Amino acid sequence: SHMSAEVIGQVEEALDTDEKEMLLFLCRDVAVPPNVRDLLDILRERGKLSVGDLAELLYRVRRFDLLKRILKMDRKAVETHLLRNPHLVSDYRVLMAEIGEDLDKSDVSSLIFLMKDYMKEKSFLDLVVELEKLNLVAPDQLDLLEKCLKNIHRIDLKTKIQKYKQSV
Amino acid sequence: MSAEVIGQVEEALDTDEKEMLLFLCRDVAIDVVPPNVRDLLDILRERGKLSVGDLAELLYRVRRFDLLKRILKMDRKAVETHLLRNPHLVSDYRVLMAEIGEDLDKSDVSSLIFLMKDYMGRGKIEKSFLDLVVELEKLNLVAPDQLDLLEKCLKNIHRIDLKTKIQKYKQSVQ
Amino acid sequence: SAEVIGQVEEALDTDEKEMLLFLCRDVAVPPNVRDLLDILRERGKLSVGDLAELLYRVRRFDLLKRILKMDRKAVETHLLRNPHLVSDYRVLMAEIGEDLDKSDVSSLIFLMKDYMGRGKKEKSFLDLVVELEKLNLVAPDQLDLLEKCLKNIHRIDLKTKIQKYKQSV
Amino acid sequence: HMSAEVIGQVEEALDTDEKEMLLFLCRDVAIDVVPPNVRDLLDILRERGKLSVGDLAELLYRVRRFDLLKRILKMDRKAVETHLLRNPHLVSDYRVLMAEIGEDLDKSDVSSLIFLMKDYMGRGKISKEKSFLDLVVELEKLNLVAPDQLDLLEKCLKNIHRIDLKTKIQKYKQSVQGA
Amino acid sequence: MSAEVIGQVEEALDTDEKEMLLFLCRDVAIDVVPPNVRDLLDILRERGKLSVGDLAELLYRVRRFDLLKRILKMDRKAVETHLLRNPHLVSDYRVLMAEIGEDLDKSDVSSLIFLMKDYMGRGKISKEKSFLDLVVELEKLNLVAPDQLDLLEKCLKNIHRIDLKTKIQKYKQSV
Amino acid sequence: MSAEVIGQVEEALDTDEKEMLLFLCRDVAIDVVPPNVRDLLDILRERGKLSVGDLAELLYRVRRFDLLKRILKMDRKAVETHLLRNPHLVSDYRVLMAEIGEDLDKSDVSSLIFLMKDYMGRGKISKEKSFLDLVVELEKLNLVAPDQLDLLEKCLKNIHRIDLKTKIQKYKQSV
Amino acid sequence: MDFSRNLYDIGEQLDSEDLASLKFLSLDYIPQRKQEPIKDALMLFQRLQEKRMLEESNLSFLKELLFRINRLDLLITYLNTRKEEMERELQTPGRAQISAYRVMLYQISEEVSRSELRSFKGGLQEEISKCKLDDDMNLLDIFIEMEKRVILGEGKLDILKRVCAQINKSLLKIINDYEEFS
Amino acid sequence: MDFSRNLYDIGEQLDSEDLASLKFLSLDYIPQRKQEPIKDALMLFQRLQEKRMLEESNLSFLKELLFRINRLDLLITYLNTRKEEMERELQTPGRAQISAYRVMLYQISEEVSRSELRSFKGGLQEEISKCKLDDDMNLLDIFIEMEKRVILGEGKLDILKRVCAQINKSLLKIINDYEEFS
Amino acid sequence: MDFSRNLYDIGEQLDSEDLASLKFLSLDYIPQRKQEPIKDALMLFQRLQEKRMLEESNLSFLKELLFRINRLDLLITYLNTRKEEMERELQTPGRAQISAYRVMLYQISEEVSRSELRSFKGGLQEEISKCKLDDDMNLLDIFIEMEKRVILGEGKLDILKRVCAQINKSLLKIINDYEEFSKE
Amino acid sequence: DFSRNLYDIGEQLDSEDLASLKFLSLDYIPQRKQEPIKDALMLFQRLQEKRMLEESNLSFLKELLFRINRLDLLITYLNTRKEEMERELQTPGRAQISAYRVMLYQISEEVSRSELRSFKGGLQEEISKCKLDDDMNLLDIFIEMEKRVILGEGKLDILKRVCAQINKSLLKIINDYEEFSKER
Ligand SMILES: [Se]
Repeated sequence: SHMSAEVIGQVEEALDTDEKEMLLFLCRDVAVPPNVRDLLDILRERGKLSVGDLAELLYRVRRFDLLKRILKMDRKAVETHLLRNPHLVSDYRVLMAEIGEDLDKSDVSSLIFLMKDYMKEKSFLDLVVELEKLNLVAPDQLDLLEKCLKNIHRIDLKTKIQKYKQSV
Repeated sequence: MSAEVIGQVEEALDTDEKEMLLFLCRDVAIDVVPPNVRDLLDILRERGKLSVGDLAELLYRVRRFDLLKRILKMDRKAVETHLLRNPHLVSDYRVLMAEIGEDLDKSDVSSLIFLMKDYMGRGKIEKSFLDLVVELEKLNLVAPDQLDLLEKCLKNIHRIDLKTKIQKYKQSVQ
Repeated sequence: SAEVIGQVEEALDTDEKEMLLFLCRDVAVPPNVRDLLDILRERGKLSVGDLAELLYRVRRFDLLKRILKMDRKAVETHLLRNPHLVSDYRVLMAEIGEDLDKSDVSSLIFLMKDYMGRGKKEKSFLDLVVELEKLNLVAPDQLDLLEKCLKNIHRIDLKTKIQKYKQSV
Repeated sequence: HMSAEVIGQVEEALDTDEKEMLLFLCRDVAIDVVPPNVRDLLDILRERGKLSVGDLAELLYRVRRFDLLKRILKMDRKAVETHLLRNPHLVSDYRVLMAEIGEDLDKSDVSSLIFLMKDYMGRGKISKEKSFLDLVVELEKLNLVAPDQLDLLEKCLKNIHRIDLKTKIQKYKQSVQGA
Repeated sequence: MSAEVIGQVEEALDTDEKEMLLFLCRDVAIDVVPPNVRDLLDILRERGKLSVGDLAELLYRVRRFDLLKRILKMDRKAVETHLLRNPHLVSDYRVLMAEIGEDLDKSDVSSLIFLMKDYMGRGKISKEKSFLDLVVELEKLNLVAPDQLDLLEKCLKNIHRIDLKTKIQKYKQSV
Repeated sequence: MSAEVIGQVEEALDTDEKEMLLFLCRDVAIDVVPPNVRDLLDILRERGKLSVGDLAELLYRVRRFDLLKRILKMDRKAVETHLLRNPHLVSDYRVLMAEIGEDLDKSDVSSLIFLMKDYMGRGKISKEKSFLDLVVELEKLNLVAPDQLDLLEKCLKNIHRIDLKTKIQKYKQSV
Repeated sequence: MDFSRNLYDIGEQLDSEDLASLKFLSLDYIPQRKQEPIKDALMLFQRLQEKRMLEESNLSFLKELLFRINRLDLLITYLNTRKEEMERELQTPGRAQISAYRVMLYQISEEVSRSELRSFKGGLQEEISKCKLDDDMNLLDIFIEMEKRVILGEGKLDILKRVCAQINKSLLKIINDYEEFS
Repeated sequence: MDFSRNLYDIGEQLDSEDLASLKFLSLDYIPQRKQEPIKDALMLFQRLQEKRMLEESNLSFLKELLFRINRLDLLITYLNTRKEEMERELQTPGRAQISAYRVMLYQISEEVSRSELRSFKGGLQEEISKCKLDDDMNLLDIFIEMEKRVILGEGKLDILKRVCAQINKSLLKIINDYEEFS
Repeated sequence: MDFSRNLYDIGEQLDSEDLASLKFLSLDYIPQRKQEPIKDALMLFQRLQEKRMLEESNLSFLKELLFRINRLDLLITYLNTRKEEMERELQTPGRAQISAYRVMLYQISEEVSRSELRSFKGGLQEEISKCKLDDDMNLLDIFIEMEKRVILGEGKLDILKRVCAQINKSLLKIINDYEEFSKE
Repeated sequence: DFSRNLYDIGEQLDSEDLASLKFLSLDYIPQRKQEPIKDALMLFQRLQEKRMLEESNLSFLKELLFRINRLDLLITYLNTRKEEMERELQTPGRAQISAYRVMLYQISEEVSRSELRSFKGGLQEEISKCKLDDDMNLLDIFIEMEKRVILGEGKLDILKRVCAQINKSLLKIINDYEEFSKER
């Protein structure tokens, strides 16, 4: 019921590298913290890390075990909180992480090869950050990403993008 | 419990035995995910949960009876007595998961993942069975008192024998 | 002599000198070790046993043998036979600090921030204890907060050492 | 004392089966560690003081590479056998016996042996081809076979109608009880 | 010789070589503790212990033969002759320690640090510590000394480095 | 030419290309040991050894002709004209070492490092390091040099790379 | 016309066997250390881009490669080039960037079956008596190893001719045609 | 309807030869680089899902594949579709996703026996290299090679007709029926 | 009696033709993808064990398989079971696990000789592709192909009847006995 | 040299000798291992694995060569006269090939091709038609009858009834075997 530094420490120690990396990506609009413990502490200091906010973050990185063990909440409670309050993480960020999860290293390599004209071991989220820095992708600017996903024959992910666009 | 014994054990185990040992100890070091087995055993030692009996139970669960005999000078029956008389470091649930994982080959794991990815909302991700169990636990989709989804998926890939093992565990609990 | 003070001063490294200053905080606050040792000498409190106890607490047994020509056992016997210059509380703090790695200290500092704020980058455990003492958050008769913090970083063994200290008084 | 050049010549001259045999034969000399490959094994033997000229000669004799004995170490069969008569062996007779049995078993025989032994071993389902030496290693890990504990292996070799290999075991036991 | 050479040496050596140079001179710089190698070399020079022969011995021990040739115009033969014909600045004990350290790989060093945790606290052990740091920490605890090597022999035996244990035994024989 | 061009060059190279660049400039930047490629290029610029032709030679040595065109607006023939008409920043010896390294795969480099552990400690060089790291360690021990290649020829012969021994012998006869 | 997309499509039409052939035919321009991690055509193409042997205004080496591995479908479909054009381009002296020696070798590998390959390995186990050959090697890997031991080269065909003579005579015909054209 | 379970069951009824046929019939949608690692039906299905050519609400391409390899048992058992429906569906213009050219080739492969396959390989000995005419090549792989050398295509049936006319005339019947339909 | 050893011994008495027959009689329980790599009886047994159709306390399906391929020698020697017992067992309603249809097909294959198999392939020329009529194909493989094209099934016997009638009259007798018995 | 001698003996044995040798070894080499045996050396190799053939134990090989009437090989490669074998094998308990197996073999040696046709005709309702095909010899037919437990040491009725219809010398072989096996 109360936020403390104990909860932040538990959460930070339980997440692995990929979950931490994604959590940093999902919070880029509420920002740039170098690690997750600093990110959560800054969010707490600004009054944006109540139990519900942290539960939303754990729900987005799909650590339901941490939801149940640390915050004593279940799936339906987090979904209620989300359907009742404004979201800390936008649908755009959730969509970008989802696309990243459905891509393997060969897919990301092929995607990078096609997009280098318009702009290693880098993940999809790193590429999205780099493209945002070049103003080549944005919540209202997805045609280039959609075209590149189509050209590497990932029509399913293009469809996820089209569902997002029809959602706005 | 010295560091020479821990070093001996760490150097003697192969990759699969080490990965299994990390999986079997997830309920004892619930907070920390240790990156290797030397750190895991060191953490267990500092928290007072790595007596000779504890290390013997761990070696018994990864079926390294040679290490039991050579390092601790114990046989199977002595460890079984210790287990029959003392609380266990590793639960029957973890033991069952590891046993199921031994009875599955790579083709079986691929079929299982194909069926289960629909309930996990998982991405396009070779995973062993124990990796899949960890991923299912993080999603709260499998637990000692929550085995129906796993039992159903094992039945649907025609591993009726493993479904029987799960049902025998369930009745052993009640 | 006064030359031995110079020898010990130059033989200790930064962390050992910082610990030496921490261990002597209860005596009637010096900025460096030469001044601490000169003050102890001025008061007649830098006998062979006093210097031996100090070198033993910062675990410089090499200096014990080379400067005072004695060993660990002689110092431990002397400590069992005479009153101590450094209290068991300071010794307890120093040992807790010596059993913590950098990540544990970072986690402890992060937990305490709710009570003491930011403070002064590379902070040691003993610096944290000093800043907690200045804010009256820890004391020989007030250790429960430190116990909570040690328990939350999964170091129950150090909480047990604190509890044994509590039972010794 | 043994040069990296000699170790490299040996390693490059051996094939996959002889390399796996060499790894098996030295399991007792370096019990504590499983070397990934032959070069690392021989380096480990140098670090442990177990790789003199005679040690390497014995290892080459065990994998029956007299060509390598002559070319690399300028030695023949008689010199290494005289050395083995007058010095303690790196490789026990038990391991020599295991390797010799394994040479006479094909993969079908090994899968038949595994099928018979699964329930003794509490083994899972492993869809990878296994040699007889790999099975020996698994059995050793379960304390189900040892120089003084050969009855289970004997019975199972009999059950797959390899009386000849069982007889090799019987001769090993008679040779041990003679000395 | 000049301070220009001291600057050359300090600039050309890397971090591990500097750390080793500090370790090798711990018995010469007893009355001081130098914080870096520039100060160590200045202290050695002011005390008359940084002649051409001394610098050659030091560079030979940190195995910088390129610097030997470039700065002093010496190869291994001349330095070994000088060492056979003159007293050594660095004791055989320190040379033994440094050679053992340079014959250990990172897995061996990790295993050694882990085994020595049974003789000191966690704050003194760190993942990225060299063998020489461990030797210094053991010296501070009087757990290793030129005439006190059994603990180090036991630890080297427990990580199966019988060759280095034999090097220690040869050293003990030579004293 | 500016710090922006240097920034472009640094951003465009990968880890192996950067490490190679540091190796090729060891005879030019011998006044100091640069820690990374930014500082190396800055020092070469301040010492008058990074004109457009010099940087083009460096990019030509790592065979990044695409970078030649994109950053300096040059092709191979202009760079070869510059090399035929001006002194070379990189000696033929360094070029030879780099070429040998580029014709060696992971297994050959592993075998070479193993053969060199008879000439140096096990802790001096990790198993996975590159051929250029190995040659650097050999240079520090004065075991390989422009006029001292017999040991390298012997090791290349022992791993059955007679082609690389032939490259070395061509280099020798060219002098 | 999107250059990178066309390169990606061409790469998608090439499997691991085609890629091994392309890597062999590029051995004189991409050395072994850079060859080892190349596991798809794009990586290969990208290296060719770094040497400026492949760019939007210079498709010559790509066309030559695709022609030499008999991927005329890719030539016509993605590069609008027919077989005759290539044939008249590569006969003009000075335009073929893949040496006749390399091409020759590749063509020999195109005519050797599996049994012929095993007999080839046996004969070369004969010539190199101090080293076991790997059991999975194809003929191109064998040629690369022979080049490494300088028992095969533009002016050293003795061992190749002998081993091929003990296998089939058309291989010798290929070798002799190569020799006579030079 | 459990969709993934149903796809898994269908995959369990398809062996390596059916899979080779399915991959051949999918060549115009799954290129060679992605074809190579496909070793069971599920992997094939996954690729089809990524192109949105296979989902619970879109079974048409899967049904067409199963119909063209004559797995009517699977059509009826797992997809509740009879032979007549498929025929109707695939005869409506614009509904068939497998080209008539591809189908035709597959059907030719259905009618060539082993001896005729060796005679076919003999007839192509001047257009294909011997490594690609080895004994371990089936007719579909030969067709893929011919396509790669542009001696076989939608508008180039000359060599196919010439070779088939020396084998059996039912092959010519298949080719001519295809030609008259197009 | 050791269960695994007894299974191994039974397997050593079964050659590749017996194994083909056992795989055919098991078609309704082991799908084609799993059928392809089965090259000895032990692999077959493993499949039956994973579905719990073969275990130490349940030998019924193994006994039924061995009885249907007329290996009464193995039944009596390794399973201590006489012909009459099996007859009494498989006549109990609900007890047979191999369908009468599958057995019927197997029985037809026991009555078709080499030349008759060639004539069968000849009779199927317009329903089966020429590749699946190759000389290496046995009759069981042909039946599997017909089933895949749903021109053969429990309620689809017309083509089988036509071809067998042009082969021999006793084949029709087998088919007709099955058809009359299977309405119960 | 034992291995060279085995190789030479195998080189002197044709395919008919090999079929006879495989039949006479039926009680020691099971069907799965019988299938790939296509030369005599392989057969001898299986016997070596069972410890029934080694340099110090040639008795089973001698008995085999004696029962298939290769007395030339017996004398030439094994230094054994016909009489010695007759002196060893007439004492009960010394033969490793059962008198029942030998008897069956002798029946097949006395049956001509036409008589084989009549035998197949006589067995039409006991064995499937495919096991009575033109490619079957009498030894294979006996193996099939054994698999169906209509032929064995205690089941000679069908064999007797069939042989009595062809020739009385066959019935004499059977009855001599039966009467000699009742003497103890
Ligand atoms: Se003192």
